[PDB]
Amino acid sequence: THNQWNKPSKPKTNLKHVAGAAAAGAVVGGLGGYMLGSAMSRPMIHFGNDWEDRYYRENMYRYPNQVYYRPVDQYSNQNNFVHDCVNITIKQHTVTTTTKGENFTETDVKMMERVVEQMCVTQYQKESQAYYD
Amino acid sequence: THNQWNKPSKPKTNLKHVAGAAAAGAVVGGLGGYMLGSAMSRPMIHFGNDWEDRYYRENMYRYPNQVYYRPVDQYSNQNNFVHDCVNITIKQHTVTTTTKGENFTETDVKMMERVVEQMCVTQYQKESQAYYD
Amino acid sequence: THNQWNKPSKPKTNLKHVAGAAAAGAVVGGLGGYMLGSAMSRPMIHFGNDWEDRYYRENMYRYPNQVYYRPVDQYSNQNNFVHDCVNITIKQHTVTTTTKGENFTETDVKMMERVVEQMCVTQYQKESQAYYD
Amino acid sequence: THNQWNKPSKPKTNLKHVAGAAAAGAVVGGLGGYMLGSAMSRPMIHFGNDWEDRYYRENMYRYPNQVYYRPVDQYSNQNNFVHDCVNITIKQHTVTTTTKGENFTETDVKMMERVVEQMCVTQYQKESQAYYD
Amino acid sequence: THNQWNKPSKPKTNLKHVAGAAAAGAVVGGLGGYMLGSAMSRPMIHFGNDWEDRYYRENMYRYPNQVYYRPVDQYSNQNNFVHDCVNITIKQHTVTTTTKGENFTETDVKMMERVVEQMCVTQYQKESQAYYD
Repeated sequence: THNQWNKPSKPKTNLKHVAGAAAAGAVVGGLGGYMLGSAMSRPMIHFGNDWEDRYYRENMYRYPNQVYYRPVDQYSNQNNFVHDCVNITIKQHTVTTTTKGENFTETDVKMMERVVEQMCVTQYQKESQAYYD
Repeated sequence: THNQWNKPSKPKTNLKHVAGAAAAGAVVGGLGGYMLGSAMSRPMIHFGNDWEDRYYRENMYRYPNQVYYRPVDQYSNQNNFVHDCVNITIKQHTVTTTTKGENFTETDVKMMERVVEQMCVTQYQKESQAYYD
Repeated sequence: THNQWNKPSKPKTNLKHVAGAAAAGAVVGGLGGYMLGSAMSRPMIHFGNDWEDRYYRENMYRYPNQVYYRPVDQYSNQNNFVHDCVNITIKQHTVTTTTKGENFTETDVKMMERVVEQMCVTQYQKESQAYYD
Repeated sequence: THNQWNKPSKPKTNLKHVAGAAAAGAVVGGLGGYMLGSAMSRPMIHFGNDWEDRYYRENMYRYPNQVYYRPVDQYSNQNNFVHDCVNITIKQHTVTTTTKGENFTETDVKMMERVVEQMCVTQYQKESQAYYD
Repeated sequence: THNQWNKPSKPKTNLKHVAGAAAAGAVVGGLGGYMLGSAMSRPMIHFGNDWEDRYYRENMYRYPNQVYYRPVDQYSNQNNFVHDCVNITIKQHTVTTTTKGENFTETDVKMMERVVEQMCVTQYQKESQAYYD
């Protein structure tokens, strides 16, 4: 005689990133093995009734994380790498100028004058030489 | 005699990224193995009644993550890489200018003058030489 | 005698990205293996009654993630890569200018003057030489 | 004697991306293996009654993710890559100018003057040389 | 004696992208294997009663994801690639100009003057040379 009663009430299970081998990153450079590994986990969750007898569940399991990293020649030369710019502003708030007078002679008013040339990146590669064999 | 009763009430199961080997990233450079791994997990979830006997579930499992990384020649030369620009603004809020007078002589008013030349990227590659064999 | 009762109530199962090997990324560069892996997972979910006997479920499973990365020659030279621009604005809000007078002589008013030349990308490739064998 | 009762109530199952090997990404560069993997998962979901006996379900399964990456020669030279532009605006809101007077002589008013030359991309490839064998 | 009762109530099953190997992406460059993998999954869903005995379901399954990537020669030279433009506007809202007077002499009013030359793409390929063997 075997009786199994299962009455869960509002089982709320949330799983965002369980065993996902996800590579979410910016690679601006290079010559690099990114996320060479895998995901071989067993996030077991048990909540109900169980009953087992005279069995053979698992045996001779083999999960070797064998990584062979043998880069022979790798060259990264004369490189200019820039990743991010964030919130680069130039503000002139409430710029008030009053030039009053009588029988005067205004000559030159330049409220701005070449205030900025470059803001984020001015990457230059001038007369750069590289030799190999 | 075997009896199995199963009465779940509102089982809310949410699964966003369980075992998805997802490569979601920007690769501005190169010569790099991106997301070479896989996903071989077993996110087991059990909530109901179970009953087993005299069985042979699993055996001789083999999950070796064997990665062979052998890049022979890799060259990244004379490179200018830029990834992101975010919120690059130049603001002139409430610019008030009053030029009053009587029998005067205004000559030159330049409220702006070549304020910016470049903002994000001015990538130049001038007279760059590379030699190989 | 075997009895199995199954009365689930409002089973809400949501699955967005379970085991999908999805490559969702921007590759502006190159010469890189993107998302070389696969998805071989078993996200098992059990909620009902189970009953098994004298069986042979799985055996001799082989899931080796064997990745062979052997790039012989890879060249990335004289490259100018730019990925993103976001919200690049130049604003002139509430620009008020009053030029009053009597028997005066206005000569030159230039409220703008070549304020910007380039904004996002000015990628130049001038007199760049590359030699190979 | 075997009895199986199955009375689910409002089973709402939602599945957006289960095991779809979907490559959804922009490849502006090149010479790169994009989404070389597959999808061979078993997202098993069980909710009803089960009853099995004296069977042979699975055996001798072989799911090796064997990827052979052997690019011999790959060249990416003298390249100018740009991906995205977003919300590039130049605004002049509420530009009010009053030029009053009596017996005056206005000469030149230029409220705009070549404010921008290029906005997103000015990709130039001038006198670029490449030699191979 | 075998009895099977099946009375589901409002089974709402939604499946958007289950196991579809769909390649939905823009390839502006080239020389790249896009979505070389397949979809060989088994998203099994069970909700009804089951009863089996003395069977042989599956055996000797072989699902190797064997990908052979052997590009011999690949050249991408002197390329200018641009992907997207989004919301590139130039606005002049509420531009009010009052030029009043008595016995005056207006000479030149140019409310606009060659404000923009190019907006999105000015891809130039001038005097670019390439040699091969």
